[PDB]
Amino acid sequence: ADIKRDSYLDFDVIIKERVKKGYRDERLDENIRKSRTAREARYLALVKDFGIPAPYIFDVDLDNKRIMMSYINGKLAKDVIEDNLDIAYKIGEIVGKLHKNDVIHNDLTTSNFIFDKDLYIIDFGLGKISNLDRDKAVDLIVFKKAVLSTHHEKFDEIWERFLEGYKSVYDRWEIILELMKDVERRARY
Amino acid sequence: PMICLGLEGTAEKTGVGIVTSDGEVLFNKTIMYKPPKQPREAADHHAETFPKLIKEAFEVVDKNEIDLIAFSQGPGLGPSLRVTATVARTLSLTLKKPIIGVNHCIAHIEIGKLTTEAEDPLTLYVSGGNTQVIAYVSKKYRVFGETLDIAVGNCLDQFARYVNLPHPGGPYIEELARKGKKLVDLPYTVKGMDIAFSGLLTAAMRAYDAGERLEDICYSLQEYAFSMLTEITERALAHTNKGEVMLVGGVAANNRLREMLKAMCEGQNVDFYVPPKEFCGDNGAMIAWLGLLMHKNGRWMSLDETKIIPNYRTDMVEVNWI
Amino acid sequence: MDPMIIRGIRGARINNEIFNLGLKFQILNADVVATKKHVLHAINQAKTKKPIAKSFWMEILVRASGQRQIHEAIKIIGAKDGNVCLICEDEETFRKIYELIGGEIDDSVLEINEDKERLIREIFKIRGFGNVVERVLEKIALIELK
Amino acid sequence: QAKIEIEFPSEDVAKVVYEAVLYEHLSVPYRRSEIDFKLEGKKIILDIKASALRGTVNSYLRWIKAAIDVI
RNA sequence: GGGCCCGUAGCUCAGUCUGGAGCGCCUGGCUUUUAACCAGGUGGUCGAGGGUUCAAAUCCCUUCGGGCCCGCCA
Repeated sequence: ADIKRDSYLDFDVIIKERVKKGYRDERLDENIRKSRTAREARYLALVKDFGIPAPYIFDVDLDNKRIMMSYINGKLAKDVIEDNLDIAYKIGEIVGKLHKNDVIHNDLTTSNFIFDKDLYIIDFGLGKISNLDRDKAVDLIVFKKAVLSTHHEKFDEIWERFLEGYKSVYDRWEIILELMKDVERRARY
Repeated sequence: PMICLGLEGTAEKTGVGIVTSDGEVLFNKTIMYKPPKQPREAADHHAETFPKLIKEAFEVVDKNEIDLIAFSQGPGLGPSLRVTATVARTLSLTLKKPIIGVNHCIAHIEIGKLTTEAEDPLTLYVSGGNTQVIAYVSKKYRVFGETLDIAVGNCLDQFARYVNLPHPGGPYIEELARKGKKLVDLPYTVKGMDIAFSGLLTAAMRAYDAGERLEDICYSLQEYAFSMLTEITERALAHTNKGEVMLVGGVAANNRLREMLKAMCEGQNVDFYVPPKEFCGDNGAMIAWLGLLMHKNGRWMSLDETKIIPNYRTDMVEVNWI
Repeated sequence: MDPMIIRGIRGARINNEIFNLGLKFQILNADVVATKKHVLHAINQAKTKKPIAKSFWMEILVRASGQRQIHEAIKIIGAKDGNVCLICEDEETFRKIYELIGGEIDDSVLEINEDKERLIREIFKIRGFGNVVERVLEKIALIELK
Repeated sequence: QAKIEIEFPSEDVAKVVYEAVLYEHLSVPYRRSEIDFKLEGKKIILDIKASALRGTVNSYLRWIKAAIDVI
């Protein structure tokens, strides 16, 4: 859903829900949507404690798989990264913070970052907690594939400034970059 | 009408075919390499099968008739790609006909488009070791989502090996899952567009080792894995704004996957297609068709440019047949 | 059709006898209640969620405190000597509660100033940056998570 | 260190096999072992210099056998 | 606030009775290499403190965190 145009306590908010995807089994759909709502609320809340701007959380509902969250003026990172190239740098910082503090966001895309005043990580649905650099490396790989598929024409600068931000915030970046090559190795020979 | 002879040696399924440009396949045959104890190879089977398949090709159509030879230069297993390339070059020079080395995955998409309805498809290509979603964006075929450790077919095969079901374990695991009643708790990882079936396979192995019923474990594994595939297909459909999806590859034989995709597309108001069983699995007919299509538009290929390409990508093909 | 009456009273003597008197009331430590929103949110969460406490008017306190535990919520955010926030429903019971507790009407204690924000952050472990009212509403909304 | 000589009925088929297999020979980025692949009249000669040697000889026996049988 | 249970290697569990292995990755072979397969390596001295015990992760207390339960409600 995600479209509500509602104001909780005069606070503009959009309640986002996960429409039951009937194609999958009923019980697995229930389990997946419950866990996705739990982790999204969990981490859209927790990340703020890292100084990583995001939408607000004001009410969870695991019974209905709903989360109410303060709305942010529509300006997507995917739709502005080509226009403003500094938001890629900013994504570098606000995702290197995640990596340094051992939190994984397994959907890294320029669609998962709004930019009105700062860089709001407006979804964390597939989040996780890991102390292994391999998960962080694979998440970076996912972002790499996303950036290629969307705006490969500027991949050079996009990835360059993403690494600039990652250097700026994350300190052991080189270790996970080296580990990334192990996953990049899947393509058979 | 120009006609072509294609081979297929990217995997265990040695395929040989001869196809015309009129819109029909003169001949198609496939010999699936039966796995030995876990040392022969797919390449060995290709070497000792392609001569025989080509003998039947001669019997059904004269040598001088075929105008072009194609072959699956990639992606695929190294030695098998090399065997098919060797045979392709030998036949090319012997018949004085041009050689073309074409790409396996795109070939799958074009055969699907030829045999099924006509469209520009979002092809979920799943097979023994090649799982990925592909489609036509930026005037080329480019991957969107793929496994990072193991493909769906290899996942099912390794599950069968662990549960000791004889190879192939596809239908056996499908029926055991059908029997199953409760879906065990297994990991469900969809890293954006990608998947990591290694986690699911390992967790299913551990769950079975813990004593959970085999039918329930198989049902859990199948539902989780094919739900991840369906979800990446949904994400790719949203990404590309296309109008129809196609299941392709060997694992297309699974009726549960087929019904899952069909129900998805019914809910999302999109069309699901899939090639007949004769064309789903690896075969020489698809490579023949791809080479014929490449040379139809006038894409020659020097005999020195027909190297194997183990790590071939669906974008390295200068798709120029539209 | 009557939204819950919320009023901040300062300089009011606290008497434990009120609790055993028997009545529907809630008293909140006014130094931690971020604003009127901090209690409207708790009201809505108690009304809608699955109750954690046997009493609606004590689930109000539990939600406002955020912490699920009742002992910690009481000992921390429960009303203390002086400034307090009264959550009530009716005028006659409100009049009796005002007469017993004492103090003077001044909602300004509910509002937030540097000291109040410092105390809120210190007691709710609110690290990171964000609007005070919105973020405390968030910390009170994250109760429905393991 | 070994040599493998293969003779064919005609120089035509000798060249056939040689130039259908030499492209594969030079298509390997890193070789199993040091190799030489040369055409001597109507025969093909392979020189091997290395485990890896056994794999190389088996693989090349297979390439040449497939090329021969294609006819 | 209290009772019960959990904590050991990069990951997961025996080992608590009463005094480590598997997984991951690395290396060689397996038709170099892998799809799989076979062998060697990498791995803690066991959440922390106190006491008992020659001898403890292993028995008791406190704490650190995690899960289950008991609640006493101002």
